[PDB]
Amino acid sequence: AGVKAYELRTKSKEQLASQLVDLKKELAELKVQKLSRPSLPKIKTVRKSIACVLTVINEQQREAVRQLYKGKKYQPKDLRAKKTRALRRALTKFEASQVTEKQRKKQIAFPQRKYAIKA
Amino acid sequence: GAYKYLEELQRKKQSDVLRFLQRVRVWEYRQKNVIHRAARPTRPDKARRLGYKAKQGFVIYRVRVRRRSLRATAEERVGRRAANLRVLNSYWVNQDSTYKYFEVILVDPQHKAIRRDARYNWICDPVHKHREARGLTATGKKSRGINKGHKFNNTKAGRRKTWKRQNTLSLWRYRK
Amino acid sequence: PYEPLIDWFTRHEEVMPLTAVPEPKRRFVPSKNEAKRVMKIVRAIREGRIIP
Amino acid sequence: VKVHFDQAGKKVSRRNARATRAAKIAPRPLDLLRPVVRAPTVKYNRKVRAGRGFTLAEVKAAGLTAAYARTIGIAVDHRRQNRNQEIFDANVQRLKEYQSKIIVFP
Amino acid sequence: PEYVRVQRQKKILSIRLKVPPTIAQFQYTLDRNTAAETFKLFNKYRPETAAEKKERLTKEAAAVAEGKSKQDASPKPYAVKYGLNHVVALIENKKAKLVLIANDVDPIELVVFLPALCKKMGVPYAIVKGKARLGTLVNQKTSAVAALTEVRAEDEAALAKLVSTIDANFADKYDEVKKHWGGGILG
Amino acid sequence: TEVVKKLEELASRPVIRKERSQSEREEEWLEKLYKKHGDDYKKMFFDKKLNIYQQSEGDLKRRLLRWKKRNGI
RNA sequence: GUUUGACCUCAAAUCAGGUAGGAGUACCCGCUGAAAAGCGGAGGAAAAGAAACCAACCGGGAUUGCCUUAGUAACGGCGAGUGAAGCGGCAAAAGCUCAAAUUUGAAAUCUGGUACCUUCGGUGCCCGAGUUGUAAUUUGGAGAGGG
Repeated sequence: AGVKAYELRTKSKEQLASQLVDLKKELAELKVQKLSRPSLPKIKTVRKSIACVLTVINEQQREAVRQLYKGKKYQPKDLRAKKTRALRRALTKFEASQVTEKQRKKQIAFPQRKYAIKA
Repeated sequence: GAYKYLEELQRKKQSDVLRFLQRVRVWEYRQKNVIHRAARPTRPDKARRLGYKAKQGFVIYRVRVRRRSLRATAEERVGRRAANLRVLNSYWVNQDSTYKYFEVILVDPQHKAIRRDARYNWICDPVHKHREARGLTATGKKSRGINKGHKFNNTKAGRRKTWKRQNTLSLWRYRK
Repeated sequence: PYEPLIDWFTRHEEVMPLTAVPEPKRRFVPSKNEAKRVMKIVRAIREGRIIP
Repeated sequence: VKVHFDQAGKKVSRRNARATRAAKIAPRPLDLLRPVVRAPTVKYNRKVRAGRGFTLAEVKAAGLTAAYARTIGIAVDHRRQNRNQEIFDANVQRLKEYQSKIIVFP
Repeated sequence: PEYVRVQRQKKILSIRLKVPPTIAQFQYTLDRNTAAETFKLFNKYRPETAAEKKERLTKEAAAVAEGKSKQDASPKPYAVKYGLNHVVALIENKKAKLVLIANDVDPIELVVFLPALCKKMGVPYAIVKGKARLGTLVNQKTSAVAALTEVRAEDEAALAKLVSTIDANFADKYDEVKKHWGGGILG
Repeated sequence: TEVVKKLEELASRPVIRKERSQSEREEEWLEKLYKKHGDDYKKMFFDKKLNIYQQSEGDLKRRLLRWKKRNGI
């Protein structure tokens, strides 16, 4: 008796916004019904429906923003990774794997060899 | 190269030309703030042997201190002011009866030249936060007195450390 | 006080340099590092990353 | 006040280290090839000992370079000086025996 | 403002006080026509820009890319020399035929040995006015030094008479007053 | 001993190695020198054209012998 | 030329991109300090660390930690008591980078923007930074030029 998520993935944004308007009107009616009602199960369903509608709308907006910012060598901070303090900072892998050219020539000239003793 | 000329000329401080430049520059810096940004090292050879490179990510501050040490406090001032920067090192340039002047090299770990270029990328490590606050600089290690030699004994902080050696007792599972 | 500067050391002129540093090979021949940059551009054009 | 309750435990952990390091170093020994070196201090001058590293000149007398010898797992000390003949010769024989028993993968 | 106040108060406190004679050799500098002909000389020997360099590189690289390996021939590049350690490096061989020295450097002590050094090495130095004018002839912002060693045969006779001109105009005129303590007169 | 023998075979196993060849421009340069002077080295050492890097007396020999073993006997 | 322009300095930007703060704080490192408290700064460890060392020997060989040295040396109204270190045995082991003479036959170096691409980045182009020196090579154990 409730909405599905995947059904809302197919819809256009105006269909989702009109569905939202419908659910808010349904909520406004169910409040008038619920001020007479001791227990109405339908309002608990429709608030979850409003939540899922907002989920699908926000998700489509965010993925549209990601697609328009896809090519650039930048991003809005909220769209970036969250990870923590200082995993933002202080190194990338490339900035840690980076080595001078002299030690590069040294490792080319004398790498750490593989040997087996007592043979 | 010309750096040997600058060093040997730098060793003769009370010579007439150097005291002339010193006497002009102390008044000139007296016009400015306590702490400010210098465009370039006035003693470039000393900055080289302390580790300066002329590229982006190297900031030179000039700092004024009243007559801990004076040099380490001078490093602590610009460490407090430019927190994003990491303090490389510092050196004396000039002094007055009222103030001594120091010239401090700080390095930004945010600039991609510093984040690459593996001679200097070690300073991007968060263990190098505020080396002057822990006395991890050159003047900090001198005032801590950390070298090798019988002249170097238990001094102040290490004294509490060896007080710690007298304060704690060690027991094994089988008593010896 | 003040007095004019004595030029005792300038007035003798060195007929020779200080250092007996041997002359390098690369000062006489066309520059190698130039040519390495040339071959870099050649490899980029062979891959078509640089248009003539 | 401190009691080494972990004396049993840490050894286990240490052998775990001696296991785990060995896992990465699977053919090679955990330790390098150290010199046999006679001790100072007349109380101990009859005692021979494990030393830190050999020297440049000794490794050259073995017939290889120290920069390569560090890749072979031979500990090298530059700041030591070889001053006794028999120490030098015995450590050269040690280097030769170590060279005899290794097989190196390309 | 403060910075206008200081930059006007600067050069007052200098001239008010006795400058040492190893300074004020500067601003005893080259006159108008001789500096003009010196610039006419050095603009004949401009170094190659990065754009012109990369352009010639692309030309010869497209040549080898066709291959069309045209020949292996180029005499040498001749240009001015402008790196300060490189300028000092060209002395103590000696290789510097002419050196221009800027009067204004804010770390003056970078420069102060160079007149005495070219004096003892016998190099025909001349103190030029303004390191920006040095940087213009060498595609830098400033240069503060300008050494010149290699000259074509078309220009070599002009070089020698310019050297004699400078040694007449600089070494004869200002040599004794170089020894004297400049400034000291109040403002 | 057995697995020692297996690793001794593996380290004793020669890897499939490649001979370090020559580059086409410089072997063509050597080919120009081979036809200009022939085989003699004192003439080609004091050659200005096509020896502008002024190669060492014997480096010339080494590169020509490598080129001959590669091509042209 | 009363013009125009190089610089250099200093401002301004609702310009672009970044970063500092606070909490906690067992362990660590600095500063201050009584009869500890406090302050400042970090990390999973921190610090220290590759001898201007220790020795006096048939010499040893970065640092760290454990056992011993040892309650010894030494200090102390030589009173209260205070209180090491070399060596040895072990755990663990690892070494490296600058700054000095020119690449001068070509600043060869890098940030940033943009266009693409296989995106902890790559390539191209263009601004810049930089000779008041960014690259390669060389840190005494030498090393460099050549042959």
